[PDB]
Amino acid sequence: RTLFSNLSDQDGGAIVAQLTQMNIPYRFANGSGAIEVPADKVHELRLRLAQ
Amino acid sequence: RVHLAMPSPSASVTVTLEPGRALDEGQISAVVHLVSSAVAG
Repeated sequence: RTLFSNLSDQDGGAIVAQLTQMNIPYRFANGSGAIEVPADKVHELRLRLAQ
Repeated sequence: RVHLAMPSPSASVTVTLEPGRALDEGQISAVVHLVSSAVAG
């Protein structure tokens, strides 16, 4: 889901680290490596990003 | 990161809080009055 458009790779990697921490799969995007998660987890993922 | 102004004296502290927390208004006074009273005058 396009929660954010064209995130940088450092942000993607950091969210990957936090996702390894939590459990939610730390996926990538179309040739950009931007995390992608199930529909429900995007809320709590953006909450984690805010934290 | 604490910095002093020793010659009126002054101090500047750059604190990076732990992600997922935020000190209250009476909680910043902690470091403020600590670095202020750790410095003469």
